[PDB]
Amino acid sequence: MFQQLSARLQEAIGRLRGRGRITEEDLKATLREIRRALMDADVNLEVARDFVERVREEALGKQVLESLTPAEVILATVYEALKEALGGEARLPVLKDRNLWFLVGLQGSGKTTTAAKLALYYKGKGRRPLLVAADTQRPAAREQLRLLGEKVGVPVLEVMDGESPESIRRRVEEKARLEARDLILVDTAGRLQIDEPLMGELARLKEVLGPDEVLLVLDAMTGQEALSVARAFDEKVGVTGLVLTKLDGDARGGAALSARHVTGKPIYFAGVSEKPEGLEPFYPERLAGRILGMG
Ligand SMILES: Nc1nc2c(ncn2[C@@H]2O[C@H](COP(=O)(O)OP(=O)(O)NP(=O)(O)O)[C@@H](O)[C@H]2O)c(=O)[nH]1
Ligand SMILES: [Ca+2]
Repeated sequence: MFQQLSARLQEAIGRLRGRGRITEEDLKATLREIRRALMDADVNLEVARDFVERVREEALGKQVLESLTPAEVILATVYEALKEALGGEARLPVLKDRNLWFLVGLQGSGKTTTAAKLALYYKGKGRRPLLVAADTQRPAAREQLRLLGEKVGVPVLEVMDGESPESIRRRVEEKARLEARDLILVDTAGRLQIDEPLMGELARLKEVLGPDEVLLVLDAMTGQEALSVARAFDEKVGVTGLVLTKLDGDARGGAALSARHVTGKPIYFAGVSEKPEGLEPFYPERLAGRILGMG
């Protein structure tokens, strides 16, 4: 991911090197190509437009038309714009003595696998997590998490078919108290598409369990479609943060570049592989540099 956009941006900027001062026409042409590169990377249209306008403002604010090294000013301005579009500053969920987080998303988003990856990540951080398979309709879905969780050395509590939210709360609360778990991760039911029934169940489970965080897992490869899912989930359930999976997937990187603008939700973690340790915090600044070939 980002490979296509990265090459287009690096080319647009590099082609200005060693040519002395550039004309306003050169700047406009450059800004247009950047906007086009973003658009072709499935970046939201409004975001792409706002992006080039910000770079334009900041570039002129640095007298790019006067600079003898315009390529450097453009790189510096695009870098800041990329960093901000990607989230600005790295963000992570606030940890308290006791925490209960919800993992929501569609089937195939990597939600379940991410739930297990998240448990391992915080386990290595000194936390004592407890995984909860909350799909009261799909036993096989619950078994998938138990296997994934126990494999990483994390306990997993499976809900029973048709079990009520109140019953789930009780059992989870007990197991957490007995095993002294400080981080409860609830893996909610995942379906191929958004269906009112499931959304209602999620909303209800949220009311009874009262999670302090609701992480929405999204397949970054779905591009802008992911932002549509985010809106639906936020409007019907209420999310606090996002997790973009398959960032290593061969696809455009428009989702990550539009998330902040479109959803207003921070991207906490990123999925970079299938392996259990294929999850790491999302670093806006670091990603911005990688896209511009800064290493
Ligand atoms: N390459 C790669 N694959 C990932 C990543 N995250 C998840 N996957 C893959 O996505 C596939 C689906 O996983 P997942 O969505 O958890 O399972 P599911 O059977 O769709 N159920 P659910 O969607 O409810 O979690 C798996 O093959 C998993 O390895 C990632 O960051 N990178
Ligand atoms: Ca708008």
